[PDB]
Amino acid sequence: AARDLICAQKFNGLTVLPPLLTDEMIAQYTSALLAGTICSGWTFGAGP
Amino acid sequence: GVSVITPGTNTSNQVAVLYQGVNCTEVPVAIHADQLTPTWRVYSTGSN
Repeated sequence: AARDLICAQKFNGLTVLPPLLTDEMIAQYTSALLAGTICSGWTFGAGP
Repeated sequence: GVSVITPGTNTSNQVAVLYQGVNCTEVPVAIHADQLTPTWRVYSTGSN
């Protein structure tokens, strides 16, 4: 099964580090950002 | 590249190892714990 070059990144020392913010956790952050847009507006970034 | 969480050596000597992209059932597959020294076994397999 393994022939393609994304296996050859693992063959030859190139490692992709996982992020500190995984895409579900960025979705948690941006869901708080969307709630901040829709019913606190623009005041959410200067404080609470 | 195994990411080893290491504190300050003036204060501590205990370590903990991140195995990147590795689930906990395949930790004895992703490193070869049957060949390892007995110091490495408590850091690689355990209740924590």
